[PDB]
Amino acid sequence: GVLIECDPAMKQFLLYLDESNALGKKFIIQDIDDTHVFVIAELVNVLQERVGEL
Amino acid sequence: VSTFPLIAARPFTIPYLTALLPSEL
Amino acid sequence: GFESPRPYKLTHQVVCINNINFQRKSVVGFVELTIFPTVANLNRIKLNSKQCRIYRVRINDLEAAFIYNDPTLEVCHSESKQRNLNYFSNAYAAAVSAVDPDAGNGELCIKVPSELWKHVDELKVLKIHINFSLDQPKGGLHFVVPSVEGSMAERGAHVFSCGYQNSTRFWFPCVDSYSELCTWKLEFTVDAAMVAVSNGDLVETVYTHDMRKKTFHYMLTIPTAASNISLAIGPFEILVDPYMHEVTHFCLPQLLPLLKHTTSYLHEVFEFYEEILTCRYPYSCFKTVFIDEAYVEVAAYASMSIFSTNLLHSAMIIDETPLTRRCLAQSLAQQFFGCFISRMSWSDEWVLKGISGYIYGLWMKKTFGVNEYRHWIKEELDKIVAYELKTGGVLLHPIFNPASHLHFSIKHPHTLSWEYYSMFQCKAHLVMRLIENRISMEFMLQVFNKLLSLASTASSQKFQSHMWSQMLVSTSGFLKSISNVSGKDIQPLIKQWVDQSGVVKFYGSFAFNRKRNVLELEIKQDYTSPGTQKYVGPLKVTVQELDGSFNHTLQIEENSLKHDIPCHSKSRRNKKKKIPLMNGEEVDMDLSAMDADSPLLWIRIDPDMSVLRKVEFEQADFMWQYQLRYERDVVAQQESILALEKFPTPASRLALTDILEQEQCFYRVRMSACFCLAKIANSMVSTWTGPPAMKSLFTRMFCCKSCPNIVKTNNFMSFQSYFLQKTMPVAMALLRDVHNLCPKEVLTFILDLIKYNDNRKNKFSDNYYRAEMIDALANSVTPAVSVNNEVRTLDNLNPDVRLILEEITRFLNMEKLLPSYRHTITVSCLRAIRVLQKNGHVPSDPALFKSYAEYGHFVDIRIAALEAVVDYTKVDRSYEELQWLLNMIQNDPVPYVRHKILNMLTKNPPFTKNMESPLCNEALVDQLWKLMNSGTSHDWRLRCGAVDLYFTLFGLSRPSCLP
Amino acid sequence: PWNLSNDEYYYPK
Repeated sequence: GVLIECDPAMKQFLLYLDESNALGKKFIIQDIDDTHVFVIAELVNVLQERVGEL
Repeated sequence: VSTFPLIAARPFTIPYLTALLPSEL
Repeated sequence: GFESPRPYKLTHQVVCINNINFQRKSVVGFVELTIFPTVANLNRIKLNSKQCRIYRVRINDLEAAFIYNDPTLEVCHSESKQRNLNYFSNAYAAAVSAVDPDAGNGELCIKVPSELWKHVDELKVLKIHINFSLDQPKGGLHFVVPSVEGSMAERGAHVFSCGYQNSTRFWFPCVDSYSELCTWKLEFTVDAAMVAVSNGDLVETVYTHDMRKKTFHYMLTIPTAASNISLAIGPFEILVDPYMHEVTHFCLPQLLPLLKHTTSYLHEVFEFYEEILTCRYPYSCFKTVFIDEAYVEVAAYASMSIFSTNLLHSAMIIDETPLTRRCLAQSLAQQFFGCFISRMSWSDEWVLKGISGYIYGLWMKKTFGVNEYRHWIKEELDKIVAYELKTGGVLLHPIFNPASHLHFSIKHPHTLSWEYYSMFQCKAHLVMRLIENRISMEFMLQVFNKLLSLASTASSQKFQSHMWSQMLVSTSGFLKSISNVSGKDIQPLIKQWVDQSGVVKFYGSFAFNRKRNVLELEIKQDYTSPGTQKYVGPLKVTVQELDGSFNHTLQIEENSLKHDIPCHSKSRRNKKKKIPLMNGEEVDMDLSAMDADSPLLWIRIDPDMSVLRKVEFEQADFMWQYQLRYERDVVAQQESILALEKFPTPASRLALTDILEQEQCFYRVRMSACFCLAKIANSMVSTWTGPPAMKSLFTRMFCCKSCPNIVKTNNFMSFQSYFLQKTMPVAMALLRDVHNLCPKEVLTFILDLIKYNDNRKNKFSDNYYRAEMIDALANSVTPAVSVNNEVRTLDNLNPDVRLILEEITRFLNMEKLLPSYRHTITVSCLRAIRVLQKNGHVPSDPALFKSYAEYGHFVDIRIAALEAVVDYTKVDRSYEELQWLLNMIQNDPVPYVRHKILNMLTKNPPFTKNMESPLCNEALVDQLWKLMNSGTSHDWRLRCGAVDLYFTLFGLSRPSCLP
Repeated sequence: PWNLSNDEYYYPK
């Protein structure tokens, strides 16, 4: 997978997109703990657009 | 004979009577 | 449809026995058969007879000529130099087939006189009057004559018919097949102080003109075979059952209170077997005879059962009540389905053995609970998968060799090995449980009721077998009755588990796909092992996830490997809610050990044991701990205990300790958790924190609150903490320190359990608990550190072993003055002395066990001492002890002891075929070949045991250690 | 000598 280090209060932000996006089967493939998540490789550049509202 | 003496095994003519029967009843 | 292999049909048989001489061990009598020839030109009539001296034979009061020859007396010639076992097995199968009444053959060939040929061509009756004499029988009738003086009733001398299957040829001439049904008239002229018990109902008992002897007349109007006819003559104490009044119980003298207490349960067994089936008990009486030096522990004949007296216990004896209870129950099950409904061939024996074992398992389910039923079914299934993976497989219903992977022929019951016979009955009742799984239990009981109802409409006709063959079941008739009552046929299940002779092996491993929320199982079979076969049917799997327990059916075709099943939510980890179980209840689980991404808590492949299988599933250790704690199935708790021995983590120690502390767990799971906790504790030394395992738990459960090292006085009225209390030090003694020696904290604890034992207050005996204490003392013995092979004397004894030796000396000597119930402490102390001799503590001398293996001792002491002598002659390579054991096989009075010596010398052999030993002479090969050929010619169970011993020692080919 | 299978806790009905 793709190791992504984040904030514990921000981990659930990517989980809400998993239950909303209907592109693939499941966005998050393995949730290690509160500061480490995994992902099919393709949405880091798309997430940069959501920084303006975050 | 002084240390650990065993009473020798004697055969019974009818062994079920001394095996199966209760003695305190 | 049944067509006879015999050219005649036997209608009636009179068996008259006079002059039973107990001093000379001799009977005289006659036999009068009433045959109807079915083919004209009958000429010779072939009957079965062993050991009887035939004096004269008269056919229709005309003197006839007979010729007798028994090919099974010496199977191969004495001057043949063959020494391989396949030659003997083929010759023994041919010899048994040459005396087989299931073919047309027989041992006594009587020639019909010439003037009766016009009486035999137009098919009219023939009455054959043989009179015979048993001079000193080596088989069939066993004479137990004690050597106390007095009259034969005052010393306790008795006779009983022993043997298995068709062994009635050993005491009168008959047609000794299960398919020749006839009515019977049985007269026995015995002493006036004795009683003669046999099959049928006693019509009268007349005195002789001197009033010193009396004749018992029995009549059997239900047509039985000759193989179901028995006899017990002795000075028996008669007891009529106070609940059922056609049932009489006979015991040996001075054992009437034990008989009263022991046979007081049997009316409930009668009521069970008559309410699950809807037929009443078919015979007009029932007789239970308890005897000494029995052949088997329980034998069942027509309207009669012969048990050994060693089943008789009093009211204060526990740990023997369930065993005697289930012996009575399986004798009654065989009364229904081995003696009333009989066998059509030697094939279709699996039907009768399966119905007997299956209804006895239904009795065990109702009596001892569903959990004891599941534990029994699992132990039988483990037994058969161990035996079938060990050697070939058991083939129910062969077709006539069909099974050539094993060293004997399966065409006849008297060529089977005894372990094969035991596993045959075991597999038959498990396959009947499988047929109940496919076709529901009420339809199964309707099948059995239809068979019994056909037999009981058949049993009242007088036509000579026009209708008496509806009392004989076959495989095709059983499958046709199943198809009649249900509309489903079981021919794939019959083809897989009966006709094919193998069990299946499952290797499973899972992986949870988090993305698609599925569970990918991976089940592969090992089908290239010698005992295995390939399963292609459906397979149930039970997955416990956080949302509950869900069952899934998997189709496991030949090319299948990955099975994707769907998984449910994990919303019972979001809120704390209770997780619902396999039953309707729900519990609080500690979900800290579970993975965060997977909802599934445990997986069980084939939970209901619906195939004959051995599962090897690869779960994670927390899944095994959850399955041990929160499962509502005892076989899954047992398999999780068995799989937790590979994970010695402290969470598994906490799981087994929580199982041990928990009443409302089944007690046989806690008794297994003791030994599992001992093994785990031995594996995590140099990590264990506090006291030794189970000690604090023993002092918390079974000792005083004010004194921790003083045990509470014995009150054994709970029967589950009694079993747990007597099994916990036995497992606690398997604790070992870093130095591989048992700790002196556990040995001192066991010795304080022995010293502070007070049993003056409970209503139950203490013999099994004290015997288990001796077993716990024997478990603590580690091998001694002998230096330069120093002779083991009294001064250089271990300081630990001197206390153990003092205790077992005190226990054995106190048993010599105040004996136990079945000398359980003698057996435990002999076993412990053999444990001390196996390590370098006591000198390796077999003279003590050779003195306890004499004839006059109790049979449990005898078999424990002979087990010690067999272990000694394996370890010390003793020639003279092996000659002692072989001599005791040849001439011992009790044949059960001879069979047990051959059995123990097969299980623990002095050498195998791979070993070079000093005991591999041509002399030993010649002795064992003479023991197979001659010598064991009178028992049919000693000869199969000698064949098993020759196979274990020298193999299927020519003995290698030979010119 | 008795039931000894804790059946009401494993199979509650």
